[PDB]
Amino acid sequence: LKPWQKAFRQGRYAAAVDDVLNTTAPSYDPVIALTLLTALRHRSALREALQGRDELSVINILRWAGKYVADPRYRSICVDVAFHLIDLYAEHVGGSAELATQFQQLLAKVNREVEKAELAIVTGGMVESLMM
Amino acid sequence: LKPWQKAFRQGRYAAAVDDVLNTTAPSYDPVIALTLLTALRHRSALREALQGRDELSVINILRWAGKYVADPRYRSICVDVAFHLIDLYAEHVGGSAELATQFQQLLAKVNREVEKAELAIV
Repeated sequence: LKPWQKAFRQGRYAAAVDDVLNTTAPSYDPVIALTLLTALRHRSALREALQGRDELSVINILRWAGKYVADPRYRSICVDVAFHLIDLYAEHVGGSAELATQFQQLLAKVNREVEKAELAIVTGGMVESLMM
Repeated sequence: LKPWQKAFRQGRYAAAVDDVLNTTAPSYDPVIALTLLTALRHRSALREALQGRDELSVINILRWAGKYVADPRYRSICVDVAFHLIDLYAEHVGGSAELATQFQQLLAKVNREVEKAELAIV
């Protein structure tokens, strides 16, 4: 059995999430992670699942979001997860510089998705002027 | 039982969208639009419902999304719609200033949301 399956059969639901989101596990399947995170959103429980975690769980989740945010299939949930973690733990970045960095790294990545989207638009205007 | 629901179950995804995003209708309901749009996303049908549209329809959907994106109930969907629309249409915005303008304005809000989160960390 994969660690996440055991975790779910026992009541260790917080651990379960850490298990599917563990990308360096041999049995890791990114699609499974996306599945669970999108399943929780569909069930209106994404926030609840994400709250009341210790610093290590949260950093790992931030990092997962950051790994996939630039992938058009994962981007929606990564963006959601980012915003959910902000509203939940932005008050606890005090007793940690390790947590405040991962937040920045993720937000920098999100801001880049927006900046890359801006270029896709404004370039057309640039090519327009150039061809005339 | 409603036309947008029938269009949906019948796979006329784009027609359902055109229904729920018609704000001039007595029964226009942002919550219904949200229900539909998320429903498409769950069926992996959102891109399909947004694709193959004329310029004016794209400008109108972008505009619709700008109106709810800051609301946490709608943000996730609205941001997706932005990205979906960018991927599908950004290449054609040459010589279409109105559309480029509309894209920029929606992005500006998506930007604003990211900024607010940055501000929450600091």
